[PDB]
Order: sequence, then structure tokens, then C-alpha cells
Amino acid sequence: ADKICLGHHAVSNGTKVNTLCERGVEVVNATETVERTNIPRICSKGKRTVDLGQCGLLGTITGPPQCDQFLEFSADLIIERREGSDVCYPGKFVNEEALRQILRESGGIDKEAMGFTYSGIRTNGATSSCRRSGSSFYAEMKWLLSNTDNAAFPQMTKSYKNTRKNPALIVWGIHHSGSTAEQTKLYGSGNKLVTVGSSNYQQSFVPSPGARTQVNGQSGRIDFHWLMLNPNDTVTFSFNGAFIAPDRASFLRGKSMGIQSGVQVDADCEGDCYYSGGTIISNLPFQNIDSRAVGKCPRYVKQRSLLLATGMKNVPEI
Amino acid sequence: ADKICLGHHAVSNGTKVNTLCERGVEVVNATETVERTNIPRICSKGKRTVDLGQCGLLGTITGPPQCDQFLEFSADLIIERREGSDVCYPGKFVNEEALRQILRESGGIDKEAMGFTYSGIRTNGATSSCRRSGSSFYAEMKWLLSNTDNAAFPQMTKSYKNTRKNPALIVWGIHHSGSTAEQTKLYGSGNKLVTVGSSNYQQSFVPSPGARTQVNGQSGRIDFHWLMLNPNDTVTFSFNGAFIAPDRASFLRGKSMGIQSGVQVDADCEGDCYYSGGTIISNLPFQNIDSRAVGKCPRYVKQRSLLLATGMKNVPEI
Amino acid sequence: ADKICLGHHAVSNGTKVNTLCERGVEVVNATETVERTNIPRICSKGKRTVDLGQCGLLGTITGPPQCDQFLEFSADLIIERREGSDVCYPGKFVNEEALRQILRESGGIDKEAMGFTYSGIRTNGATSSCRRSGSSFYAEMKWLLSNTDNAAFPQMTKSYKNTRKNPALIVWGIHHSGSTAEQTKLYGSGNKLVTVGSSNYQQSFVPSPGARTQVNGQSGRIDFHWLMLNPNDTVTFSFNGAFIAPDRASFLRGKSMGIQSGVQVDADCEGDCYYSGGTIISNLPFQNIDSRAVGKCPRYVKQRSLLLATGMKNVPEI
Amino acid sequence: GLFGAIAGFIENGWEGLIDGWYGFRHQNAQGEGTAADYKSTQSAIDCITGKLNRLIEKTNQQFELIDNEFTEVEKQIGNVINWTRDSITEVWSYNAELLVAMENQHTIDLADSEMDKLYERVKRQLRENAEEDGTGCFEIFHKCDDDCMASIRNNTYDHSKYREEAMQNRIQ
Amino acid sequence: GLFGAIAGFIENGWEGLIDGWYGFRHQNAQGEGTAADYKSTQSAIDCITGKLNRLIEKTNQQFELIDNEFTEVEKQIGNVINWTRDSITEVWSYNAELLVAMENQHTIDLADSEMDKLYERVKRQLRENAEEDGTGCFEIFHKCDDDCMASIRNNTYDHSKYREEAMQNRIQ
Amino acid sequence: GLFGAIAGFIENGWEGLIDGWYGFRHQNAQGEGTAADYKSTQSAIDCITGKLNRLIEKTNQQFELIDNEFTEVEKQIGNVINWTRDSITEVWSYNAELLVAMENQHTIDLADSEMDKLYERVKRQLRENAEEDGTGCFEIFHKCDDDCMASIRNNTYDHSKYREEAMQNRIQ
Ligand SMILES: *[C@@H]1O[C@H](CO)[C@@H](O[C@@H]2O[C@H](CO)[C@@H](O[C@@H]3O[C@H](CO)[C@@H](O)[C@H](O)[C@@H]3O)[C@H](O)[C@H]2NC(C)=O)[C@H](O)[C@H]1NC(C)=O
Ligand SMILES: *[C@@H]1O[C@H](CO)[C@@H](O[C@@H]2O[C@H](CO)[C@@H](O[C@@H]3O[C@H](CO)[C@@H](O)[C@H](O)[C@@H]3O)[C@H](O)[C@H]2NC(C)=O)[C@H](O)[C@H]1NC(C)=O
Ligand SMILES: *[C@@H]1O[C@H](CO)[C@@H](O[C@@H]2O[C@H](CO)[C@@H](O[C@@H]3O[C@H](CO)[C@@H](O)[C@H](O)[C@@H]3O)[C@H](O)[C@H]2NC(C)=O)[C@H](O)[C@H]1NC(C)=O
Ligand SMILES: Fc1ccc(-c2nc3ncccn3c2NC2CCCCC2)cc1
Ligand SMILES: Fc1ccc(-c2nc3ncccn3c2NC2CCCCC2)cc1
Ligand SMILES: Fc1ccc(-c2nc3ncccn3c2NC2CCCCC2)cc1
Ligand SMILES: *[C@@H]1O[C@H](CO)[C@@H](O)[C@H](O)[C@H]1NC(C)=O
Ligand SMILES: *[C@@H]1O[C@H](CO)[C@@H](O)[C@H](O)[C@H]1NC(C)=O
Ligand SMILES: *[C@@H]1O[C@H](CO)[C@@H](O)[C@H](O)[C@H]1NC(C)=O
Ligand SMILES: *[C@@H]1O[C@H](CO)[C@@H](O)[C@H](O)[C@H]1NC(C)=O
Ligand SMILES: *[C@@H]1O[C@H](CO)[C@@H](O)[C@H](O)[C@H]1NC(C)=O
Ligand SMILES: *[C@@H]1O[C@H](CO)[C@@H](O)[C@H](O)[C@H]1NC(C)=O
Ligand SMILES: *[C@@H]1O[C@H](CO)[C@@H](O)[C@H](O)[C@H]1NC(C)=O
Ligand SMILES: *[C@@H]1O[C@H](CO)[C@@H](O)[C@H](O)[C@H]1NC(C)=O
Ligand SMILES: *[C@@H]1O[C@H](CO)[C@@H](O)[C@H](O)[C@H]1NC(C)=O
Repeated sequence: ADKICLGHHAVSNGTKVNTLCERGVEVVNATETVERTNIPRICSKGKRTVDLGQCGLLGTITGPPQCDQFLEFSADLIIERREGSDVCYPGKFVNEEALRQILRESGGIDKEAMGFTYSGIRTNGATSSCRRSGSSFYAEMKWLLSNTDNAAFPQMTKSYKNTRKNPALIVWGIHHSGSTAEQTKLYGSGNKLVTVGSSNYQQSFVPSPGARTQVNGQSGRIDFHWLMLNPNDTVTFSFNGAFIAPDRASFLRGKSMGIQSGVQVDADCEGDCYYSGGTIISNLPFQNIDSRAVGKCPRYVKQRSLLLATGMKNVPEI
Repeated sequence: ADKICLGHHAVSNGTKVNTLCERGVEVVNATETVERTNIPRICSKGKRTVDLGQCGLLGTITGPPQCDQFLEFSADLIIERREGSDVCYPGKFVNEEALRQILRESGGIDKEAMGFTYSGIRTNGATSSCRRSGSSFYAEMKWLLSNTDNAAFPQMTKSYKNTRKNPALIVWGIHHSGSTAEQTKLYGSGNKLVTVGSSNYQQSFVPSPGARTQVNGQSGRIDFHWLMLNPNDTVTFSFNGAFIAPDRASFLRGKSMGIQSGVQVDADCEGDCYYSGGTIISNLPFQNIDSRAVGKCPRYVKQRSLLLATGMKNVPEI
Repeated sequence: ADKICLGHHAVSNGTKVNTLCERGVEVVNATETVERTNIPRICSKGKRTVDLGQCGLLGTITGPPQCDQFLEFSADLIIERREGSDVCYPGKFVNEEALRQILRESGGIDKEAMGFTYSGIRTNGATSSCRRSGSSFYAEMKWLLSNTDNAAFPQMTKSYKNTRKNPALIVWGIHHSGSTAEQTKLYGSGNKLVTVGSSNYQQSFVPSPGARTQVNGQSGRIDFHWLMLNPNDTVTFSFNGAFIAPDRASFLRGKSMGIQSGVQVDADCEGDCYYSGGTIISNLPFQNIDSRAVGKCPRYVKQRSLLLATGMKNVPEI
Repeated sequence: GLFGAIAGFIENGWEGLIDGWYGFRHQNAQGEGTAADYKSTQSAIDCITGKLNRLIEKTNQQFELIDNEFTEVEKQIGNVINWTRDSITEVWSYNAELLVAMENQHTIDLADSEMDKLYERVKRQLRENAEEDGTGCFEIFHKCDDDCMASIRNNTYDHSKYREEAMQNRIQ
Repeated sequence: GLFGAIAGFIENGWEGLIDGWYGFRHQNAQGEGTAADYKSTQSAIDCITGKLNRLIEKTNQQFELIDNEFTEVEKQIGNVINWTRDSITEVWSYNAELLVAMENQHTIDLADSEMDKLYERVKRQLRENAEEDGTGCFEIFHKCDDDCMASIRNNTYDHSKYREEAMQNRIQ
Repeated sequence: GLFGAIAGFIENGWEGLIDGWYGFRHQNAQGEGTAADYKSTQSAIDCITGKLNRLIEKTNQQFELIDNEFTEVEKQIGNVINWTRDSITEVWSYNAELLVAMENQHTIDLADSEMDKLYERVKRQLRENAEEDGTGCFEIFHKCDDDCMASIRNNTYDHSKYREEAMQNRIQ
């Protein structure tokens, strides 16, 4: 005349998940395993950040007038903007991506004098395309002209030996004029040739005058070359003309990480995954925001949602 | 007095499959999940196909006599054959793989005149290695000779400015003569030098005469260079000799895909996975035919067969 | 008044493993699936091994005095040491990594004479930086000087045609002097230029004298270039000065493998997975020793240990 | 499987069953008879077809050429390309093998569970009226004709009708 | 599930149970009553949370930039970079899908097994004193008040006390 | 352990069993005795060995060097090589972890199923002649000597011999 028995709980509305041999099974809970939300700011607290403005990353080695405050910087995070430029006189670098990748993780630079001295020539060439309070040039290079118009140019040689414990970075430049008369007016008449020598490096360069399209009101060009020096070696420059002499050498310090972005900076935050739109802060193992994120980030998938079951099957009454 | 019983079905001979901790288990059904058959034809219906014969892909820019009908083509699928050649005079391109990869997805080209004009010099250089009805040259380039044997060649400059909304493609060439007397005979005595300038480009070239092995009855060579022009910029050429001048500029249109094959074309078909032997049409997730297939193809594996069970374990009657 | 019972075995101390929804479950037995031990020797039995000492891999083509016994070697395994060098006179190869990768699998080389002959000029240039019993040069190259100090140098041309069935390898060199006066003293006055021609290759080279840092007591440099010849073609060299003529051509034979290590060699062993510290001999599917092993090796993982269960759950008596 | 019904206490299958995967076989005074079940067969077929449909799903991604088979490319980049391709192939082969093994393991256990559930339902239906023999067969202690067997086959069997007679037969 | 308890011989769940996953429901002369079970709920929740924690684990590795989005790189190397990235993405997507499907398949079977284990444990306690009706629960053959139900709930039921009365009721 | 036999209603294992994984333990008037079972031990060992052999399998593929550790290579290509290698390592580590966890989960369930199957077979062999106490032990209602126990062990038990005496003892 008595009866006792058992059952399980149920809910009115469940959630649909996917199993091995079915699609759309209803359960009580499920959770999400894919991240789709971000913070539209560069969150950085506890680290030193440097926000380059109009200054390009490669300009800090040469020093155009727009990079006067980043000549010797220290940072743990480096941010580059879209409007940055690293030239005041028309020209470009050679093999620039490798240099950018090297400098992105450097964590800063330190400058040291070289000690070169010159006699019998003029070393104060100035142009109107780089203006500080008049006509000026790059802050860390010298433009060696002739004594007077249509004069000669003696053949010269210079040398520098590394002393410190770490490898050094050396940068020089070559000038291509906009005519065959300018090469004569400035550097004199005749052939011109420069040569750069080291233990693991021996190259020669020769200018090529010609007419080109006008950029910033100029027709000439400047080409920048670079090399790395082991901490016992010596570098020799032999030249007769068309030389942009260096003045200082750079040494790296520490390590850091660099990104490219277009949003502002927040100093009250914490994050480790950055992309060009903000920060990704989550504990889920997958993300569906950007495929080129850098740092400590989750994995990128093409799916938009993937639900993971948490309760039993849902069997509602009647 | 009465009896009821239960059981299942069985078959005389089953199929052997593999499980987690056993190899060779016999079941009633199994199916195959790896594809091994193909159709030995290029099945293509619903798309425009262009089948280049003796013409090479890079020839359509310069126009050798064997590419006279593909100067301005439009297609969705491009097929290249093994016998295609893109030169009538000995020579080769520079950075050819990148240009080929660019052109394979272009979907076609369109030509536009440049408008260069010349005075004094001759512009009708012809050779016997490219014959249409006699002696002729490339259909889209001009060979600038001198007025007469052992004469002067005035230094000249030419310019062209892009106008349309899309980037353009510019191609020019340099001629390396066989001997040294030939250089004097065709372009006069003295040094020769050419220079090419733009906003993001400043190069110089100089011919290098020298004796080589005879190809097609000739000893000289021609080197072709190319560049891409932004949609608002200008290009300048300055030269004194050894120049092959362009006549038309090319613009891309649309998009397409390109393959290399050696079989015929079938117009009554449908496919999306091509390789060098035909087409792959299947719904199976894996394939074991080729590893360099292009399009929408299944995954490639090394195994030859993989069976999936479709029934219970087979227990035949004793 | 009888009773029967059922049970299972147990042990006093078990091993902890990880399951799908638990960490640290105790079972009766377990095994390991990650390898962490090696043999500190290069185990090689059943194959021919060549152990280059001070000789570099690229030296066997040119033959400095330290590579006199490896001019024509045959091997199945090639070992290179850290102290190996391939130059006796200061200089370096151009595009060396590709050549090293080609030579590492050649399995040996064979030399064949070329047959060049010269008249008038001298062919016995010697230097004090490569000494056998006095002053000597590379064993497979010739240094063509002039008849006497500050004399002329006639323009010359030479050619060689392949005859065998397989592609050949050709190597030549260019000399950059330490000053503009040594060039005059050795090769005479005036401009110098060399050109190399083939069917699929045409290039020109010109020396660049200058002052550099002293290496091995010398200031000049030598640059080595190489090319591959299809087995029916011809190669032509035209020169007036600054040429280091080849004397023999090389052909590959068979196939092999190459490694870099720093341990000794054991002739009583059997192995197929090598790295820079010894040999890996195991049947486990994973390894955690080195990520740059070569041969037939297990997969590399970051975890240190992964235990696989081999018994039931452990429930000790209590 | 791990339920011990197929290849367990049931010795062998029947080759005369052609219209289903499971069925009944009865014998009484009138004669013998055979039939088949519908629900369990439908469940097994349904989940098998679900597996098959889930397997043939197609992902849309397009790939293009990166090397040439008519004129070779520079050695240093071709070596890298070949290395990457060889790296990818092993991953895909391992994935295929693991997936096939897992599915093959799951299917047999599913079928065994279905058979066990079908047996247990019929065992529960006949309470305190039939006796088990240990080979998948039942012995009924009362008189059960064709209508009785049919009412057993579909779930409409009432055990109160024959309780007294079956109890008296079993006790003595 | 493949144990045939949830959505098997138990028709539907209860929406009035809010303090557990499984429970009892009794009816006698005094009235009706409901309760809940503590062990099975904890057993399921334990490695539901265990699975969540195992999935949440975070593995450290740092990646950097290899291309530029302001100034483009050379075509021949950018094509290779894009090819490699597209190759990796498919592998990761496939892995995610397979893992989620497997875990979802396992959880339901675990819950069904827990329900079946509880039912069997309760059944084994009332030897020869109760009968099964087939809808999923029992009928008692003697007088059982609230104390007897409480004793049954917490595994403190002695069947020797009511054996004679239950046997006499069942036989006749 | 979703079958509820090991660490379920069986309290603990036996440390005196050294010649097998499962066994019997009997007690009668003459004394106590212990034995072991051969079929289930072999059934478990076989699939354990199969798993080990399937894991040992070795796939033939050869790899070579692409970079130098004595003289460095150009930066732009070395960065790509390092990036690709770091990408592959994570995939392989994840695969290893998942495989080990899955196999460890499967093995315990297999062992539990074997134990449950043996218990169910022994229970089905004795019909209406024994009673279940709920801890893995059976109570016999007649006189059983060593020969009867041995017959029970190796499937040679005929319940018709002692049916009347056992029934009379159970009723009274
Ligand atoms: C990267 O791998 C590819 C293929 O996986 C390599 O290309 C293959 O190179 C071999 C060696 O020459 C070719 O074999 C030859 O085939 C021709 C027919 O075309 C035959 O006449 C010869 O006797 C020889 O068997 C093979 O065909 C070719 N595979 C192709 C083109 O698909 C490539 O060499 C590898 N990269 C490097 C740098 O080695
Ligand atoms: C390798 O893949 C990347 C990623 O898709 C390719 O870069 C993408 O190139 C397209 C085509 O120019 C860019 O679209 C354009 O974006 C600009 C700026 O938003 C917009 O103004 C244009 O109207 C157009 O939509 C796309 O942004 C760019 N993705 C980036 C930079 O992240 C790249 O081209 C591929 N490599 C090669 C060799 O094709
Ligand atoms: C790509 O990754 C490899 C590592 O697999 C990088 O090579 C490693 O570079 C570091 C930094 O120089 C080396 O550490 C140094 O080793 C020397 C050996 O004498 C030691 O004296 C220093 O104190 C320092 O520990 C490391 O050995 C080296 N690993 C090797 C050669 O296996 C490589 O630099 C990476 N590529 C790029 C472009 O960064
Ligand atoms: F054709 C092939 C391709 C890959 C493997 C393989 N590689 C492994 N690496 C590490 C661990 C297990 N591994 C396996 N076993 C396979 C088969 C057995 C179940 C697990 C996956 C075996 C044969
Ligand atoms: F979004 C996606 C991503 C990948 C696939 C996919 N790719 C496969 N390749 C080969 C075999 C099975 N495959 C599947 N099935 C999925 C779903 C079913 C269980 C196995 C994994 C399907 C949808
Ligand atoms: F050592 C490692 C290496 C990789 C992971 C990992 N990463 C994931 N990402 C996304 C999803 C699952 N993931 C897992 N595995 C989890 C789930 C499977 C069982 C083990 C834990 C965890 C630990
Ligand atoms: C599911 O779990 C969440 C917390 O994880 C909580 O809202 C509740 O326990 C469940 N929700 C529903 C709607 O059942
Ligand atoms: C450089 O080489 C010299 C040569 O012996 C040695 O004395 C010195 O310690 C090395 N290092 C530096 C920093 O000079
Ligand atoms: C086995 O499966 C195949 C595949 O669908 C089917 O064509 C065939 O009829 C099946 N045979 C049996 C006996 O079930
Ligand atoms: C681009 O071309 C248009 C032609 O209509 C011209 O008006 C415009 O000034 C050009 N852009 C620049 C920056 O000069
Ligand atoms: C565990 O297995 C190993 C080899 O598989 C064996 O040597 C060892 O005796 C086993 N452990 C025990 C307690 O028997
Ligand atoms: C090379 O070409 C000649 C004809 O010029 C031919 O006789 C010879 O057979 C060719 N050599 C080979 C190896 O085919
Ligand atoms: C079950 O089968 C019997 C066969 O005699 C039939 O009379 C009855 O209607 C069936 N039950 C249902 C619900 O159809
Ligand atoms: C079990 O319930 C009964 C009924 O109230 C109670 O007397 C007994 O103390 C309980 N036992 C335990 C261990 O809680
Ligand atoms: C089973 O055991 C009994 C008792 O020793 C023995 O008489 C009989 O022969 C055995 N049966 C078999 C098949 O071994």
C-alpha cells in the first residue's frame, strides 16, 4: 500500500549542442569557448611605453628634425603610427625589413662618438628640405663638400675600431645628383668611387647622376647602407667623393616588443595580447578576432561559436 | 511449455577494420574514405578558358611572333603547356617568378599607348631571329639605332605619367652586344649608360659586351626589367645608348586562376580541383593522388586505404 | 550454510596518471612515453664515414693546403667540425648556403681536367699565406700574372664544353687588390673587366682596389663564384685581368647525409637519429632532447613526462 | 563490445533475418514463428547516418601554386617549401588514422548497448511469470498462444491475468 | 544515453526539483513527500568542473611580427607566409571542432550512468520485499511509514524485520 | 568506472591474489578456499597489449638540415624558419596530451566492464537457489561441498538437483 521512487530534474528551456552522431541536442546548460569581444585601447600597466608620433622607427638612427626627442630612448613596448616618416631628404634604406625586425626587439639604443676629423674640405653642407631654424641636415651625419665651386677633392681614408663588449651598428650613405653638372659643381670633375672594407665585408659604390621626378622640390637621392661590427674589428672607408659620413655609433640594450596600432593608450589595465584594434583579455582557448595578433594569445579559428555542454539531457514534462 | 527468444542478424562474409586496441575485426559493412580515381581531362564548364599553345605566359607583355593572338585576352582559367616559349631573341627576364605569380591571377590585360616620339635617330631595328614575313622585332617594343654606322647618339630623356585609377606595369630592356666593334658600329664609340627614375625607384644600367656561345645563331643578349607604377605618379628614362624602348602599358582586370597541365580540355563537366593529370571529383575527405593540387581539394595523406565501419560485429553460424 | 564471493587484486603502492576529468588517479601500473636519454657518441656501423678535421666542406672544391687528402672522397655520412676553415688567402664565397646544402647530399666528388693552355703570360703566381714547403697557391686554381712588372696583358678568351651525361660544377674567382698601384705593378695599367657567358648565364665583373684591414698579413681579397652546367652546353670566359682560372671540374656521385657534431665516433653501434650531442636510440613515439635532430627521429614535444596506464584502479585494503 | 550481449551470452546470429537488425523467435504448441523489431534498428541506422553526414562536411578554402615544375626555382627557398609540405603531411595522416580508429571503436559498443537494452525491456515486461535460462531465451510457465505472443511483442502485455496459474506451476 | 535510464524507461523529468540532480518521491497513508540525493550530484559536478578546469589551462609561448601592414614586402616571400598561415588555420579549426564534439558526447553518457547506478543500488536493497512495475519504480508489500522511508533513503534498511509479512502478502 | 563494480559495491581489492586479476573465494563447513579466473584476465591483457603495439608503430620519413649553427644565415629567412618550427611544436604537444588522456580514460572503463560481466555471469548461473547480500557475495540455501564449488567455477552447475531443498529452505 506504499510506493517510493526516483527521478531527475528538468528545465523549461534548454540549449542546443552538437554530438558525434547528432546535431542539435537539447541540454540544461552550455557555455561558450570562443572569444569575440575586445577592449578598444592599448592596455599597458607596469611597463615603459614609447609612442612614436611622426617619427619613423628607422629615423632614430639618422635623426631627421621630426625625431629630435627619440635619439636615445628606453622602453619595454614600442608603438608605431601610420603617419610616421624617417626621411627629410628624398631617399630610402636598403634591406630595411631586417633592420626594422632587429630594432623592434632592441629595447633602446645608446650613442657613442667616433672621433673622425677632416682637413682641407668643407663639412657643413645644408639643404632647405630639412629645416630646424633655417637650412640644416641630419643630426648624426655630415655632408662633405669641396672647398670652393668646381674645385678638386683629395682622396681620403678613415678608420674606426670597436672597443666595447657588444656588436656595434654602422650606417653610411651615398648621394646621387640630379645632373652631371652638379656632380662637377660640388665634387669636381672626373670619376668618383667609394669603398668600404672590414674583415667580413668589402664593397664598392659609385654614384649615378640623372634626371628624376621632383619629390619635396628635389631631384637627387640618398641611399643608406648599414652593417654590424663584432666587438674586436675595424672598419675602413676610402673615398674621393659622394660620401655622407657617419658621426656616431649605436649599441642596443635589453629587450622589448613592438606593435603597430591606431588607438590610444590606457595606463590602468593589464594585457599580453595586442593587435591593431586594441587588447584581447580572455581565458577561453580560442579567438575569432584577428589572425595576426602578437604576444601570448589564444588560437585563431574560423568558426563563430562552439558551445560546450554542462548539464544532462533535457526532457521537459508533457 | 512455451518459449520466446531474442537474437540478431549475421552475414556469411564480412569486412575487416581496425579499432583502438585490435587490428582486423570482422563486421557486416564498411566503406572507404580515401579517393584514388580521377578523370584524365581538364573539366571546365561555366568558365572562360584560354589555352596558350607555343606562347609563354610572360610573352603576352612583349609580343613575340608566336603570341600574336593573346595580346589582350580575358579568361577565368589559364592553362600553360610545356612547349611554351616567350623569347624570339636570346635573353631572359629578371625576377620572373614574382611576375608569373602576379599574372596568373590577373584575369587578363589591357594595353594603352604611351606617346613617345623621337627625332634624328632611327627606330626600325630588325633582326632575322623573329620572322613574320621577313625580319621584324617584338610587336610592343622599339629598337633605337643610330643614324648611320659609327655615328653619334645624342643623350635624351623621356617621361610618362599615369592617369587611370589602378597601378600600371612598365617593362624595358637592355642590350648586351657580342663584340666591342659592334657596339661602336651600332651606337658609336665611347661609354654608354642608362638610368631609370621614379618616386620609389632610381637605378642605373650599363651594357657589358663580350663573346658568348651561339644561341639561335646570335651572340648578343637582351635583359628585360619591369616595375609597377602607382596610380598618380611619373616615370622618367634618361639614356645615351643600348635601350629597348616600350610602346604600350598594361593594366590588369578581374581575377582568375592558373594551372599547368598536359591533357586535353572537356567542355561538358564540372570541377574545382585540378592537377597535372586531370580533375578530382569526390566527396570523400581524403585523397591519395597528388600533393600539389590546386583549387578546393580534399586533404592529402600517405595511406592507401582507410575503412569505416557501417554495421555491427559479424558472428557467423557455426 | 555456504557462501561464495568475488573480487579483484590490488597493490600497496600505485602510480598517478591523468584522465579526461581528473588529475592524479592512482592505478596499479604505468609506463613512460617520452624519451630523455641518449648515447654521447656518433654511432655508425655499416656505412662509410668521412670525418673532416680542419678542412671545411667548401674547401674540397678549391683545395687549400689543409684539404689535401679530401680532394676526391666517397662517403655515406659526412661530419663537419667547428674548427674547419676553407680559405688560405682572405676571401669568401658568394651564395654559400645553397652550395653547402647541395654538397651535403652529393655523396662524394670526382675531378676531371679542363685542358686550358696559355701563351706569353705567367701562370705561377704564389703567396706566402698558403705554405706547403714554401710559397704556393690553391691546388686546383691558377693565378695568371703578367710577363714582368708594369707590363701589358693581352685580352684573351677561353671555352669549355661538357661531354659527360650529368651536370658539371664550375668555380672561378676575382681578385680585389689592396691599392691602385699594386694593380698596376701586377696586371699593368688601364681598365680591367671580365665576362662569363653561357646559354643560361651571362655576367660581368670588375675589380675594386682599395685599402682594408689586415687579415693574415694581407689587404687584398678573393671572391669565389660558381655555376652549374647542363650536360651538353658550353662555357666561355673573356678577360683582360683579375682572373683566377679554374683547372678541374667536379661531378657528384651517389647520395648521402651530413651532420654537424662535436663528439667522437663509435664503429660498434646502430643508429638513425643524430644531433649535435650524440645519437637517439628508442622506440618511444616522443622525444624531449633536441628540436633540430636529423634522420628518422621521433616527434619533439615540450612536456617532460607523460605516463600511460597499464592496469586497473588501485583500491588498497583499509 | 563491453556490454556482453553480442558475442557474449548470445552464441551466434541468424542468417534468416533479412528485414531488420533485431527480432524475436517464438515456439508454442501451434508451431514456430519469427518477427523483427523496429525501434532499435531505427536508432542504430539513424546514428550511423548521422556519423556519415557529419564526416562528409566540406570546408571552403582555396590554394594556389608557389613553385614551378617546368623551370626550377632557387634552391634555398625550394628547400624550405619542401620542408614545410613534408611537415604538414605527417600531421594530416596522423589525424586521419586517429579519427577512423575512434569511430570504429564507438560503433560496435553502440550496437551492443542497443541489443542489451532490448533484452532488458522484455525481461522487465514479464515479471514473476517467466524464468531465464542463460542463453537469451525465456521459459513461460503458463499457456501462451499466438495472440499472447503478439501482445508480448508490442508493449501491451498484462501479467495479472495468468499470475495465479504461473505461480502454482512454479511453486509445485 | 546508451544506458537506457534517462529518456529510457523514465518518461520525463521533474521541474519541482531545485536542490539537486536526482531525488526520491514517496507516497503512503500519511501523505506524499520529496527529497534529494547528495552523492550522485556531487559525483557528476566533480568532473564537470574537472573538465572545465582542464580545458582552461593556459600554455605560454610568444610570437612576433614577420610582415608589415604599412609598407608591403617582396611578393615571393609574402606568398609563402600567407600560404603557411592558411595551412595552420585549418588544422586548428579541425582540432577545435573534434574536441568539442567528443566532450559533448561523453558528458551525457556519464550522467546516464550515474542515474542507472543509483537506481540499481536502490533496487538491490529491497530484496524479496518489493516489486518492479516497469515504469521505473517499486511497490512495497508491507506497511511503511515515514521512518521506514527515511531508513531506505540513507541506507539503513533491514529486510529481516518485515520478511515474513511481505512473503505472506506476495505469495497469497 | 561508470559500471559501478570496481570502487562501487565492492569495497576493496585483495592483496593475496598474485596469479590473476579476478578470482573467487569460498567458505563452507570444511574450510576456506581461493582460486582465480583465466578468461577475463586474458581478455583485458590482450587489449592492453594491442594498445601498446598500436602505439609503438613507426612511420618512415626523413628530414635534413636547413640552417647552420656555426655561421649564421640571413635574418629575414631565419626568422621565418624559427616561426614555422615554433608553430609546429605546439600542435605536436597538444596532440600528445590529448591522446594520452583519452587512452587513460578508456582503460579503466574497460576493466570495470570486465568485472561487471563476470559478476553478472556468475549471478545468472545460479537461479532461484541463492540470494544476493549486496556486497558481491552470494548465499546458498543448500549444502555445497568442494565438488559443487568447483562445478560452479567452471560452468558445470545443474540447478535441478537441489531445486526442491533450496526452495523449501527459502520458503521457511
Ligand atoms: C622539392 O620536391 C620536388 C618534388 O617533391 C623536387 O622536384 C623533383 O625533382 C626530381 C629530381 O630531378 C625530379 O625527378 C626527375 O623527373 C624527371 C621528369 O620530370 C625525370 O626525367 C628524371 O629522370 C627525374 O626522375 C622530379 O620530377 C621533381 N618533381 C616534380 C618536378 O614535381 C624538387 O627538386 C625538390 N626541391 C629541391 C630543392 O630539391
Ligand atoms: C597576404 O595576405 C594579406 C592579408 O589579406 C594581404 O594583405 C591585404 O591586401 C589587401 C589588398 O590590398 C588589403 O586590402 C586593402 O586594404 C586597404 C587598407 O585597409 C584598403 O584601403 C583597400 O581598399 C583594400 O581593401 C588588405 O588590407 C591587406 N591586409 C592587411 C594589410 O592586413 C597580402 O596582400 C597577401 N600577400 C600577397 C603577396 O598578396
Ligand atoms: C632562431 O632560433 C635559434 C635557436 O634555435 C637562434 O639561435 C640561437 O641564438 C642564440 C643567441 O646568440 C644563441 O645563444 C648564444 O650561444 C652562444 C654559443 O657560444 C653563447 O656563447 C651565448 O652566450 C648565447 O647563449 C644560441 O646558441 C643559438 N642556438 C643555436 C645556434 O642552436 C637563432 O638566433 C634564431 N634566429 C634568429 C634570426 O634570431
Ligand atoms: F600511419 C600512421 C600514422 C601515424 C601513426 C602514429 N604516429 C604516432 N605518434 C605518436 C603516438 C601515436 N602515433 C601513431 N598511432 C596512430 C595509430 C594508433 C592510434 C593513435 C594514432 C601511426 C601510423
Ligand atoms: F568546421 C569544420 C572543420 C573541419 C571539418 C572536418 N574536416 C574533416 N576532414 C576529415 C575528416 C573529418 N573532417 C571534419 N569533420 C569534423 C566534424 C565531425 C567530427 C570530425 C571533425 C568539418 C567542419
Ligand atoms: F601541455 C598542454 C598542451 C596543450 C594544452 C591545450 N591547449 C588547448 N587549447 C585548446 C583546447 C584544448 N587545449 C589543450 N588541452 C586540454 C584539453 C584536452 C586535454 C588536455 C588539456 C594543454 C596543456
Ligand atoms: C547554468 O549554470 C549557470 C552558471 O554557470 C547558472 O545560471 C545556472 O546554474 C544554470 N542556468 C540555467 C538557465 O539553468
Ligand atoms: C680582442 O683581441 C685581442 C687580441 O689578443 C685580445 O687581447 C682582446 O681581449 C680581444 N677583445 C677586446 C675587447 O679587445
Ligand atoms: C552494405 O553497405 C553498402 C553501402 O551502402 C550497401 O550498398 C549494401 O547494400 C550493404 N549491404 C548489407 C548486406 O547490408
Ligand atoms: C592625383 O591625380 C589627380 C588627377 O585628377 C590630381 O588632381 C591630384 O592632385 C593627384 N594627387 C596628388 C597628391 O597630387
Ligand atoms: C608493470 O609493467 C612492467 C612492464 O610492463 C613490469 O615489469 C612490472 O612488473 C609491472 N608492475 C607490476 C607491479 O607487476
Ligand atoms: C648534344 O647535342 C649534339 C648536337 O648538337 C648531339 O649530337 C648530342 O647527342 C647531344 N648530347 C646529348 C648528351 O644529348
Ligand atoms: C499490439 O498487438 C496486438 C496483436 O494482437 C494488437 O491487438 C494491439 O492492437 C497492438 N497494440 C497497439 C497499441 O496497437
Ligand atoms: C538514517 O535515517 C534514520 C531515520 O531517521 C536515522 O535514525 C539514522 O540515524 C540515519 N543514519 C545516518 C547515518 O544518518
Ligand atoms: C569442471 O570441474 C569439475 C570438477 O572437478 C570436473 O569434474 C569437470 O570435468 C570440469 N569440466 C571441464 C569442462 O573441465
